[PDB]
Amino acid sequence: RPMPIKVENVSFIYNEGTPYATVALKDINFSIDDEEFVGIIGHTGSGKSTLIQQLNGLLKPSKGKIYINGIDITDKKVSLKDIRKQVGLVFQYPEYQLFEETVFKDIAFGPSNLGLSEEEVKERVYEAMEIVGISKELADKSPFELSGGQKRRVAIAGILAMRPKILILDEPTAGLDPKGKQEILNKIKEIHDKYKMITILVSHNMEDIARIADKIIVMNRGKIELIGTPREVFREAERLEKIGLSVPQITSLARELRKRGVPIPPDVLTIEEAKEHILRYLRGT
Amino acid sequence: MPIKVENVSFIYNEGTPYATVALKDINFSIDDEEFVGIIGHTGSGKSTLIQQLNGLLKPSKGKIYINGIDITDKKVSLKDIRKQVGLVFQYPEYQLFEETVFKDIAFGPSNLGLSEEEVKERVYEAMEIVGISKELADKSPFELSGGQKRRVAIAGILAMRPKILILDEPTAGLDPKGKQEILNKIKEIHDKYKMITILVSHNMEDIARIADKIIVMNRGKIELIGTPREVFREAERLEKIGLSVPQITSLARELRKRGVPIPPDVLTIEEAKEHILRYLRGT
Ligand SMILES: CCCCCCCCCCCCO[C@@H]1O[C@H](CO)[C@@H](O[C@H]2O[C@H](CO)[C@@H](O)[C@H](O)[C@H]2O)[C@H](O)[C@H]1O
Ligand SMILES: CCCCCCCCCCCCO[C@@H]1O[C@H](CO)[C@@H](O[C@H]2O[C@H](CO)[C@@H](O)[C@H](O)[C@H]2O)[C@H](O)[C@H]1O
Repeated sequence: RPMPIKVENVSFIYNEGTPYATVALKDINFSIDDEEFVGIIGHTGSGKSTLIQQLNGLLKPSKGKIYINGIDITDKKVSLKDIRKQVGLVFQYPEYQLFEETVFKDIAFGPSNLGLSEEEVKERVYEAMEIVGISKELADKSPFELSGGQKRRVAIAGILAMRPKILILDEPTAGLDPKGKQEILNKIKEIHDKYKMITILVSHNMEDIARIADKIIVMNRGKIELIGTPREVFREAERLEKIGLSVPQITSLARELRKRGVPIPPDVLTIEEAKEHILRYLRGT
Repeated sequence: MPIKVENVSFIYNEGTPYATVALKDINFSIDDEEFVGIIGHTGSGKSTLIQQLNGLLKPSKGKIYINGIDITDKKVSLKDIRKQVGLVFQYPEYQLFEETVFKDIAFGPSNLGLSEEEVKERVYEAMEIVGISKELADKSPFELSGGQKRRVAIAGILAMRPKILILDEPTAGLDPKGKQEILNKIKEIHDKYKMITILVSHNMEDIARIADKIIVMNRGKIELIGTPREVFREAERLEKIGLSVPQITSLARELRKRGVPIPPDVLTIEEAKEHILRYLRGT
């Protein structure tokens, strides 16, 4: 240690002033360890977006502290550049933030604003391009002549070009076809394992979250409702249902078979796991 | 037959050396009261197709009959078409809005001339259907939540009382309860008003539960047409063309391969539960 992420008693209120003041986060505590894949789920207006903005410094806590790899990022001594070297944040439909004249220039934007020599930038740009799987020959193309998917690659390379070891993605499969969805999730997981990252994935898709995550943070009206492994979390089917969420289809089935007598775990997370339990139970009867 | 599409093609930049065929020889029909799902990979021509159906695009070739009327004839206006077909685009809340909720919902029916006493009825009926309080009528749309804005946008379309309703990915961006709620209301309005509804979606699980018929697109062609069972039995083909089957269908498939008497085209957890319990009570 230090644990790479610790959020210590954080609250946030928009416009703390002020008759516009509106509480969005209340007493948030958690920590995330090395190499953990984390899922954040919760209803619309539960605070997920506000939270992830605390982690990369777009918002400062109204109370409490956030330590990234042992650095209190809430201290005035720590800039929004220092933070970008540790934490990258990919918003939804990040392709709509492409701005620059060429792919190379768009990817370079961040690291050039970070300072960094031209040699540094150029190596980071090409390293990023390779990681997200876009040919080096696209470097001199206009972003606005690329695929939807290609654009989304370029937007994400811009963030990775800063080599953060914490990567936050807000609904990265949004708008994609079903093959697109698996491809981005596979590539996220592959980059996670390869570079020993923390990855934080915010999503309304319970099925994806359940397959990919080591740990899930469940938000509810600005609070942490629950933290646990996907099994632990999706065992609370009745509670999730009441706070705007859901369980994966396959988990609901396991649940429904249990109610009627079948000795299947109620926290089966994947088709493969369900298959294996159901067949094993049949072989045993 | 309320919808008949005959030999339709469409070309982007028809000019022009940048010309691109997006739709090629489309043929199908949709019967009274059918809930139809349209699925297909990104760029397979789904959006282009639906815009043919409400006249926002005209076919390069071929014809489209709505309630017997060739809407591709120059004699048929956009207004005529908007009385029969409503089209709800993705994230319809990011459209601009009029000054108040009432005015925004009233826009379409007021453009229809139409007794303003009857505009008011259409507005308040539409508000009830999409679940927004009558007390929001005077509010400016910017004071509403994203979900509320989406309700208002949809009420504007329903206030026209179309009998064909087309929705492009209506659950987009919503939380899981949101997603179930919009799909329940869509189905409820469908059954109640005897509509045709057309839902374009990348979510195979939703499309499977709700549709009577599915149109599967692939590189600008119809690849297949059939019931959800018929379509999702073609698992290997769907995989090849950018799509997928519902999780529960995959499971059923995988259990059938290993000896379980479960149909490979189970579409819902409920069906899968019944089949599995039957095999246990059966031996
Ligand atoms: C064809 C018919 C047309 C139907 C149109 C209906 C569209 C339905 C849109 C539902 C929008 C999202 O649906 C709902 O949104 C509200 C916020 O606005 C969410 O959020 C709500 O959370 C809780 C419930 O968990 C509320 O007490 C809280 O004030 C609010 O945050 C719900 O958790 C979400 O499920
Ligand atoms: C952490 C880094 C992550 C970066 C990488 C993340 C993005 C990975 C997924 C990119 C999205 C792929 O998304 C999409 O998938 C479908 C599969 O049907 C492709 O496939 C289809 O599209 C085109 C239409 O123009 C057809 O000509 C093509 O034959 C067909 O296969 C789409 O062109 C692609 O845009």
